[PDB]
Amino acid sequence: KMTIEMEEPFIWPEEPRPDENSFWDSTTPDNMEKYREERLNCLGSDANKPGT
Amino acid sequence: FSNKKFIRSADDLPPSSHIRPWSIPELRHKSFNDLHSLWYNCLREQNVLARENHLLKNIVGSTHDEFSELSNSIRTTMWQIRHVLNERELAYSASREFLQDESERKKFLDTLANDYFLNKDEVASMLTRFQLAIFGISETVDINFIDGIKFLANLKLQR
Amino acid sequence: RQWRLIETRKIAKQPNYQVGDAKPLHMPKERKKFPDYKYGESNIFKQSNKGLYGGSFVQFGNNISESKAKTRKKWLPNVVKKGLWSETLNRKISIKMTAKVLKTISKEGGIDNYLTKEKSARIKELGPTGWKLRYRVLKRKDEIENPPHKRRRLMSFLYPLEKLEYRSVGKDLNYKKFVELFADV
Amino acid sequence: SGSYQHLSNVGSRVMKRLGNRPKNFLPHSEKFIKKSTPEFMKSDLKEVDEKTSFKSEKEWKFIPGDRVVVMSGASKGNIAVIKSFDKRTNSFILDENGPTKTVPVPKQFWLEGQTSHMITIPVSILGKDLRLVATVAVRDVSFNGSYYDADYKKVMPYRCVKGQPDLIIPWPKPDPIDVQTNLATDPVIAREQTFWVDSVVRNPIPKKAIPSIRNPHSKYKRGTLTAKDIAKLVA
Amino acid sequence: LTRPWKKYRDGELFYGLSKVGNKRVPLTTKQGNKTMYKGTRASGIGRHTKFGGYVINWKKVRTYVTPDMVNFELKPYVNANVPPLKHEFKGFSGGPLDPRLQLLKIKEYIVNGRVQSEGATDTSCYKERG
Amino acid sequence: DFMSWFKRKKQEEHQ
Amino acid sequence: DINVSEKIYKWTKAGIEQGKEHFKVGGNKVYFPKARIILLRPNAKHTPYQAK
RNA sequence: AAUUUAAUAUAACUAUUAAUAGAAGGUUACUAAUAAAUUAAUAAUUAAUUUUAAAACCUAAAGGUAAACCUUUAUAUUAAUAAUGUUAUGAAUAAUUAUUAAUAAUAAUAAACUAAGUGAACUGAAACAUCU
RNA sequence: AUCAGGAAAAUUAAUGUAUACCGUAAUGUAGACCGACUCAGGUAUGUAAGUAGAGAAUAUGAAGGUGAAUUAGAUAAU
RNA sequence: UAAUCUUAU
Ligand SMILES: [Mg+2]
Ligand SMILES: [Mg+2]
Ligand SMILES: [Mg+2]
Ligand SMILES: [Mg+2]
Ligand SMILES: [Mg+2]
Ligand SMILES: [Mg+2]
Ligand SMILES: [Mg+2]
Ligand SMILES: [Mg+2]
Ligand SMILES: [Mg+2]
Ligand SMILES: [Mg+2]
Ligand SMILES: [Mg+2]
Ligand SMILES: [Mg+2]
Ligand SMILES: [Mg+2]
Ligand SMILES: [Mg+2]
Ligand SMILES: [Mg+2]
Ligand SMILES: [Mg+2]
Ligand SMILES: [Mg+2]
Repeated sequence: KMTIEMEEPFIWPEEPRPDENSFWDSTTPDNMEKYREERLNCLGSDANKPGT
Repeated sequence: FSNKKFIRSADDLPPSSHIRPWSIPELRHKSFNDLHSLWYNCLREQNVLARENHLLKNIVGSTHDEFSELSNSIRTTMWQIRHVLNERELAYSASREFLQDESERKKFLDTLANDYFLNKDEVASMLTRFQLAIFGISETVDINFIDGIKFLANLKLQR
Repeated sequence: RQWRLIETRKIAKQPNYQVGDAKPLHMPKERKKFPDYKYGESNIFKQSNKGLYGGSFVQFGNNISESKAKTRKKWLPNVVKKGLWSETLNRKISIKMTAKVLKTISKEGGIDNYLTKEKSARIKELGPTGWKLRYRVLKRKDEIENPPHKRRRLMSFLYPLEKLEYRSVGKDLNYKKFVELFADV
Repeated sequence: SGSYQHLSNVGSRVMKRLGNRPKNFLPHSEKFIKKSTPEFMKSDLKEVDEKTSFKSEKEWKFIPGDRVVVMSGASKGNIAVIKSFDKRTNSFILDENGPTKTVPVPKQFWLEGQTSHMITIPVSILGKDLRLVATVAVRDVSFNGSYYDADYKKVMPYRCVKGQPDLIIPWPKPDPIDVQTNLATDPVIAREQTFWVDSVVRNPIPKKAIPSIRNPHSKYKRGTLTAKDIAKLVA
Repeated sequence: LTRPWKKYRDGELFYGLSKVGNKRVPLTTKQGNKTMYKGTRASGIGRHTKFGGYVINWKKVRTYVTPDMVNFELKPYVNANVPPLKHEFKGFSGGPLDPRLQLLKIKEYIVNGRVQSEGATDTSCYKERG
Repeated sequence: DFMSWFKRKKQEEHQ
Repeated sequence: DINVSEKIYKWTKAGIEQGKEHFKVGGNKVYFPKARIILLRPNAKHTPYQAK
């Protein structure tokens, strides 16, 4: 990773809202991951335990 | 970036049905400078996608992969371009080798003379093109250039 | 006798290289000076590769007592360093010989004669060194017999003219290159 | 994720081993995958390998857009226009009339105009399970000739009914791709010829560009022998 | 507690999952002694000095040459309404590398002077000679 | 498959 | 006449003035580079006049 | 039309018999792509035969090294020209770029079978030493 | 003082110099290394506030760091 | 002592 210094400044555009952009919305993949964790790591009577 | 967007949405991206990578045959009849420009445009597009793709994978942890597919497609076009560039050089080298064989060259010259030159029912234009094609004579000096001059003189004498 | 430890030896059969064929991956730097010796180079009594041992390898066998208690012993040949005169080379050649080999040399009437005997047995019981010596002697004999005439200057005369002609076209030309060009001509 | 794996090819052998799992332990591999996936995501059909995948339009017996009768199922004897195929599974997604399943869905994936979490979604179905229509259904279709399509822009085959070859089942004319993107070059510029093979003296692309085009130190490209080299080699 | 949710002694480590693992795995730039220098194929540029410095050799430095007149109208993708073109080289065993074909093309150029092909003229075309 | 279907549905809703 | 760092600075200034490279261009001409770069978001430690 | 039984798969090893022939791994990235021809068959085709592109780094043997790195400088000389700017007196001396000709290079290679060299001991002899 | 103390890699003048690669976190008398364990063991170097002193002994502790995967009570016999 | 052998340049 290479930092550079430049004679004119720059600031990034502001990241989009959850409702606006389809891709930039971390809720879904994180939820999916959580569900996977629950299901694989569920052992005995935690099968009956309701999902998060 | 692309239109100053932190991230292209699904609608902002170009759809898969509308977009196609370049065909090798299509690339084959493009000039060197044009091909070079195309390559650099491709590279620029990849960079834009790479920035975005990284953000998607590293931060949000997505598996949507449209950007990745686009990058792959661009990479395909790039290697096709690279292939056609190599292929053209090889073809040129083969032509040079063929010309170096003397009898074959002589036959080719005879064929040229018979059909289009020394005939009626433009000639100057053909000669100027032929000059550039076969010898080092535009409108600097070498054995090849001399040979071309001699050939031109011979043609003039004939006509 | 037999030449089992010699004629058993096998060497990798080199493929005959055509002028237009593709190269091998490892081509050597310096060229082959001597001819290939049919029976390679001994891979057991490597002591004997440096000299004229007369196909006499080391034996291994058993020391046996009055009790017949067997114990492994080895039986070396009677090797000896000996500078012997070559008439062909006009110098004496110093090498390790078996006393037997020295006796054979004496019988045959010279070292060159011993080397150059056309029988296969002799060839077998020459070493790689012995083979090289033979080659040296034979080549020298051939030279003595047949000097080149019984061309170089012509080449030397033509060379500068050829170089000038090349320059007139546009390219430079070296001697070595000229020599390479006009070897077969 | 916080990965960085995607910018490299690290642990390559391990990845290969994982990727190319033996086929006799494929049930083992997929059992846990099935468990992991929610009901609305998971499919009943087998995810076939890219080798055994219908890439050609001959291999697929039907194209997205054509009308097909469903059979060997719950919604059997039902006409349905096939919407889009799935590439990994080797199957079709039909319209509303085809086979479906009602499954709960989170508010991330809610359509506009929904009261309940419960939503009916179309299940995938194989080409074996459904037969063409033209009203008359077709038992089997065969391909014998080929031609350039104007709309599809491909040298597609002729779908002919099995037995009588003259009864052609025509391909469905697709929707017009109205292209307006900045990353797609237009037809005129895309194809305009700017190069011609003219010179034998001047090479077309410069000498300093060659190293990018091909590796000058290629271990594969063996040199040709000469007479001198032969002489050096041979004793 | 190292972590407050784990009050009791499970067999969990202070950091990571397993202490053990395959030690035989290639070195990186970070590992080894002060003297251990791996490098990253980045700098066969100049030459190391007798005193420990470095002197760049600019004839052996990578420039990235960009075309002076950039054709921006060429894009990374083509419009899909254009079909993918297909060349045909019948009567030429060498194909596009065939010297005879090249000679023919040169002859054509000489005669006519930069005439565009079937595919280049007509976008509806899909197959072509050149 | 489901994701693709959902995307298609969204597109339809949009247009 | 003048020290090395000062000379370098002067050269850089001259290149800027030109609208030419502000640095000595190399001879190893890469026409078709395949390298991509990922423009990162700025950290707290960087300014608006930096990019990594 | 469906079900069952037996056989066959790109998708098991082992033994036998018959027939035929004598064959890349890893590392991580600026990912290591292909293009064609002729003939037969059924324009696209599948099949056969032939040509052709690219292909990083490491795997003793270009030179090193602490495998996947470093250093050599073939996007090199050396010469011949052409264009450019400087020095000293139309000719001479050095530097940069672009053509033309000349100069070298890339060992990852099986294992079993065969032949040769050297050649044990446990063990058996109801011990052990010849013998085995 | 005897115990008698490494090796190996020039200078003026003119012309240059756009300055490569790798290391840099934290841990390191230790829960982050070697000891099968967050193991009273083993682990190289330099600073190591002042007051006291012969001192790097000993007491204190400015600053800094720390008070812990066991707690609460009871404190028989031992 | 031009049998052998050891050393140095
Ligand atoms: Mg261990
Ligand atoms: Mg370290
Ligand atoms: Mg330094
Ligand atoms: Mg190697
Ligand atoms: Mg070193
Ligand atoms: Mg044996
Ligand atoms: Mg016994
Ligand atoms: Mg006993
Ligand atoms: Mg550190
Ligand atoms: Mg620090
Ligand atoms: Mg440890
Ligand atoms: Mg212990
Ligand atoms: Mg401890
Ligand atoms: Mg103190
Ligand atoms: Mg305190
Ligand atoms: Mg601490
Ligand atoms: Mg404790």
